[PDB]
Amino acid sequence: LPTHLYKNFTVQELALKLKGKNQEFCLTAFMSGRSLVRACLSDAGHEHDTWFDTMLGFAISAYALKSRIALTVEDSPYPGTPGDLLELQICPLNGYCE
Amino acid sequence: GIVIPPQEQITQHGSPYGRCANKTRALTVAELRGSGDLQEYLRHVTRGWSIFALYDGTYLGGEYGGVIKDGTPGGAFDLKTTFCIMTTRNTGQPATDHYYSNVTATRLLSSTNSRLCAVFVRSGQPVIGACTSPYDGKYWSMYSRLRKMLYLIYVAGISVRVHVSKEEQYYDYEDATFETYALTGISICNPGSSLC
Amino acid sequence: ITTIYKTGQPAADHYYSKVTATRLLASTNSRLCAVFVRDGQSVIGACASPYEGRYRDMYDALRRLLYMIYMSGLAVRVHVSKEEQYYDYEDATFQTYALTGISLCNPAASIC
Amino acid sequence: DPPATVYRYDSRPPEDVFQNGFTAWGNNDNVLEHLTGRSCQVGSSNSAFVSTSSSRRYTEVYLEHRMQEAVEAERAGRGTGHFIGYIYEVRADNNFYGAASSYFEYVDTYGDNAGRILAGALATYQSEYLAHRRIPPENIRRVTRVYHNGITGETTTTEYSNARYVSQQTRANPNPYTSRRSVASIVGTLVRMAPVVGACMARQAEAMVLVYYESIAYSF
Amino acid sequence: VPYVLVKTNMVVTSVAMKPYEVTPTRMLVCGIAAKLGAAASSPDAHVPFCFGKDLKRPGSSPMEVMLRAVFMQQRPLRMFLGPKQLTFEGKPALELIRMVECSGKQDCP
Amino acid sequence: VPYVLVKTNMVVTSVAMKPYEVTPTRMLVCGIAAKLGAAASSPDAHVPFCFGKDLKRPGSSPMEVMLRAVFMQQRPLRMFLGPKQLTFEGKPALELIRMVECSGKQDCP
Amino acid sequence: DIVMTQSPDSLAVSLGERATINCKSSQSVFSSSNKKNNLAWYQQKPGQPPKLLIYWASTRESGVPVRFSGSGSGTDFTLTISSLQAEDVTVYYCQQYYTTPYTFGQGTKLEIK
Amino acid sequence: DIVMTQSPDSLAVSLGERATINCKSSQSVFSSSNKKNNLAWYQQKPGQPPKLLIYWASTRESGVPVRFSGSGSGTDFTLTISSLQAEDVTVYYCQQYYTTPYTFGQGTKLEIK
Amino acid sequence: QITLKESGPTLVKPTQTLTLTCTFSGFSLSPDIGGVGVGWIRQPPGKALEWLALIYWDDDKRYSPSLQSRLTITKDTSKNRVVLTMINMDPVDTATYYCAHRRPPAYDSSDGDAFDIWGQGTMVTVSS
Amino acid sequence: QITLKESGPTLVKPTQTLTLTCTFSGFSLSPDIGGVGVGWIRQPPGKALEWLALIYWDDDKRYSPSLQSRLTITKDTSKNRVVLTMINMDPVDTATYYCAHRRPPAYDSSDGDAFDIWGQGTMVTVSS
Repeated sequence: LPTHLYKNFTVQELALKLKGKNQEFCLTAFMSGRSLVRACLSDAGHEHDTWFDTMLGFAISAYALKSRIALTVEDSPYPGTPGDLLELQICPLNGYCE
Repeated sequence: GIVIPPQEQITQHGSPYGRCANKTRALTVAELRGSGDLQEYLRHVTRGWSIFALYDGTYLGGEYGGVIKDGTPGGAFDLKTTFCIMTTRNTGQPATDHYYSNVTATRLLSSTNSRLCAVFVRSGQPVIGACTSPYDGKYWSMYSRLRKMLYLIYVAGISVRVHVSKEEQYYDYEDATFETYALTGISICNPGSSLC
Repeated sequence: ITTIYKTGQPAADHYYSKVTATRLLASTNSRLCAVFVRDGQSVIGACASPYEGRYRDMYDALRRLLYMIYMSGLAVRVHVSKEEQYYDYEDATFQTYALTGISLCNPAASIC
Repeated sequence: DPPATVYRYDSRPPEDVFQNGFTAWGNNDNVLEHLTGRSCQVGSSNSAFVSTSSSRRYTEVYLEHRMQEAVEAERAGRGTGHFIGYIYEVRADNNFYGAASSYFEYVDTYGDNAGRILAGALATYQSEYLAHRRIPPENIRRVTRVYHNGITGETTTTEYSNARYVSQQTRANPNPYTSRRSVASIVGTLVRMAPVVGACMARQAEAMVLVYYESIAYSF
Repeated sequence: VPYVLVKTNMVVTSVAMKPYEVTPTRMLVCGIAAKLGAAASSPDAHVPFCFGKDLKRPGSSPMEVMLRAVFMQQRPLRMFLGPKQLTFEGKPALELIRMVECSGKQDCP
Repeated sequence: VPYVLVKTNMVVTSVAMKPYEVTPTRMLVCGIAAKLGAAASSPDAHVPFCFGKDLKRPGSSPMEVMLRAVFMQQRPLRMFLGPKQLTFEGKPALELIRMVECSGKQDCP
Repeated sequence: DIVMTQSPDSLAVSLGERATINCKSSQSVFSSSNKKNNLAWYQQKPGQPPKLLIYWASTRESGVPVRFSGSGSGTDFTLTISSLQAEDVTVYYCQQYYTTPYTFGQGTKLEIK
Repeated sequence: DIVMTQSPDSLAVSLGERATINCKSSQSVFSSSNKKNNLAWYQQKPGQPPKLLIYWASTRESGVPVRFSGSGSGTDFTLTISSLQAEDVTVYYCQQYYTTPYTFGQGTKLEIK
Repeated sequence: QITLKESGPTLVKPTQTLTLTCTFSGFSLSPDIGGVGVGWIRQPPGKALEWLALIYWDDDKRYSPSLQSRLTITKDTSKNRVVLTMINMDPVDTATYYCAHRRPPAYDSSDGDAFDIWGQGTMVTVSS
Repeated sequence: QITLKESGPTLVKPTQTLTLTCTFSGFSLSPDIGGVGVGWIRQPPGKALEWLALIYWDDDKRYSPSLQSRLTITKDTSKNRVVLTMINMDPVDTATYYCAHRRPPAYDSSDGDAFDIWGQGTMVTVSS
């Protein structure tokens, strides 16, 4: 399972969508010269769970604060498909993660 | 220039004291004025020397001819009966997703046991309207997510791209130059981006 | 010791105005508390838990206002029911009760 | 009761402030833009009010917050970790006005929709005062220099006395400043996080990230 | 008997929450709103309003989100307050049933 | 001996959230907190903490509201950590069971 | 058991002469919590019940004309009618509400010269 | 419908001075919801499908040499290369996409004297 | 708009018990509404104003030290009526009996405030 | 990489039907994705470019005004192919036929972006 940890990133694009019946919200992270990192989450049996909404609200909080972010992503085998983000971290305000 | 409610969007029985029922709202003068079907129906249902209540005026049916007289918002709600429109239409169209980009959220709407609405504008002029409810509609499970985006895109003044679904058309707003549909998503759009 | 006590006071609506919410306190299966302070001195303590208590079902509404008036030090009139006594804060020069209402005070509305 | 002293933060050395003092960035007399942050933005910094505060503890907590900023920068390896900061005790002559009083006068005279609630909340929380167009060095009386060493983690605080201070009996203005109606499109009160600090006082202290206060005032 | 009153050009100046007397299942989200340009002595400049929040359904109703946002940005809005009056800080307050933001002088005379 | 750890004058600097692998309806809210003014050699200049959250009942726990409030305000805390440990960034982190805001100099030297 | 006392039970008045009615007390009426000293002043026209004029030492009641002012602290207070008319020559009572055996004053009867 | 009236039959150019291809549209290709003119310019290399150059009467798409650039408003549009290279000599087409009887242009070939 | 009521007799014989009732018209003496209390004040003809008893919203009755164990004060909460009865009347108890509504404090709930709104008076003459 | 290859029969006899399919490579025509559309465009060997039909993601099918009577465009999203059939095949034809990709518009979906990516084309021939 190839997963990536991207740190000192900030999110510029944040989209709320409808993937078939289920939901997905995709975010884009931007470093000074590194490549853009796109990732998003989906409701796979989480129709009654609140994990999706909690993580969406956390992504909103990170976006509004314009903070650096540490995001872990699992990548699709097929190029062109944004990966799935598993863990999100807000770095210290007006600061950079370790 | 005003999105006119259809004939089937009208209450079988009126509302007392000007308190239109939940999920319903009072019809304005202009919407009734430019709709022949609504006038024919109200003529067919109104008898005698009776005046009924509208959002921004009075309806004088029966022997009066059926005239619509303008007024002040909420001014004539004291009358016994008020004409109200259910604020949703079931158009019947399938699950297709349409978008309008670069827009900003203004003119919020709210009601009891009904849906929260917002007007998305571009270059100032209104582009679309959209709504979401936790109570009724196919997109009820949509509400607990969308509103958060909406609040942010309202308080931070960000231009987004709005997804609407036309299966349900809403008549919440009064004298709307803009069509209103079920909100489906919000996208912070970088020009020519994939996530848009 | 038990931070929850049934002294047994009757149902009454008490209040304290011109206070600011600082010094929060959280435990795991316990209350969202806040010290209300006026003119540099503490006035009363209030708490809110959605697991235990009579006023449980309003916690989801109170947590979103207190946070507001904690993010910005707005002057408020808090309301309190003295059914229950809370000993959550240690060495407190004031007593803690249950939170049953917050009013963003308006002098024209005779709140603060 | 207007105060007899205000307190300002800066990074400008005492050998520079004692001679030159504090000068305003621009020539705009609008109170609302100053309290929101429009006149203290990147590329539109035109505020005519030099920002001070009537509470020393606010400047102290700002200094300690910046100190932790420097230490956290050390942890990432992206900074040097030392810190040097100056708190100037400035006697409040009849050129300093209250932020909260001026904002409330503005809202009273120009409508409630003319300004946000969070602007006034920030003004009251900051004890901010606005001096007009400059601060003469003869108005500065003392400086406190605070130095943090990253290697040892020991803070040294020293008190230096200005040699050009002239003792006078002066009080800050009981009247507030009357500004014309803001024409710029204010979206929300720009603040700097950690802790909530106005755009002006944070930027006039010295890229810096400014967040709209409302956008994070209510939880998501 | 009080009925629906539509109040125009009004800004929310205070927000509050309290329990409902009849049942613990609901609660009143109340507030104080003031006209634009009205005198301080006028009663339209100190209107108390309330609406219910159902505690059996978790979340924040469409009225709560808009009330919070409009309080934050201090925007004029037309409210359908009435017909019922509920107690609030010792005074009657009209029930809130619909409320839409103001767009200009065409809809908010 | 595993006992409740009292940490004084601590400011939370980073907050993060991750899925609890043990239970599909649990979640971990973790973070990094630091001692105000402590040097990098001090062990308290960087401490990780964690606490679980139930994914069935909607709403934010009392602890989470404060983890958010005293984050963006960076104001000192006294945290009762432990005695168990969770995982965060690979490293073990002390479980958080209680957080109080520092009253002043007397309780937080 | 705070005994309250009002100065002259009979005060000569000319129509416009600034009336000075002072009122003492056995103990303080100053509450630490609200930082106000709990004193009120009441009018009394023939027959009519008492009408509040001043409360919270000086904080005038809504609807009271701006002539009646209060001043003082601790144990000495003064009500001053900066301008007197034909109706304000009545019986005035200084009441305390610090602790709750509630006490009044003897009363001051403003007559004319 | 909207009918193009591409003006020159074919203009003979050398590999010096840049070319000038003019285009017309009957009523209007202007939108009011996007405030964007609706024109596309097409390079027809013989034997291969046409290639897209310009949106909105100005916007060069992607990877297209900066040589080509167009401008226009209302009724008359124009494409202009910056320096005529070898591959330039081909056929060139217009396309309004404002209504949906999509109507292309008659085309203009580019020669070399 | 708060207005009280008097509704009592005017000829109570000695050693009997009188009854004076206030029917208020715009404030609530409810446990769930805070601050509001009702107080009683008499005025012997010529003499000053003394305060008899006060009933609180959460049913904490506060009596005058001197004539304490001769007075009773009760309310009907929902029925907006507060009755005061005092036993063993004496012809030195002649007075104009008002009841006033005590405003809720603006800084606390357990605080003091003046009797801003008063009722009117009965003219209990305790004759013989 | 967007691509659409026009597969079909080259030779056609007069008064017959010609069935052509575009098999896409890099986009879907599902009603989930807005903006997308596939058109059919033919060019006789030595004349201008012509437009035939437009199929959208919402199964909205527009036709040439002067050919709507003899055109039927259909879309198998599941099979990912746009099929055009043409009856009453006359010699005025024998053009080259390319599909295209009607790109999603920049702002709205009730607008039109030009066909960026085309197909190579296919040779039809009407002769006896």
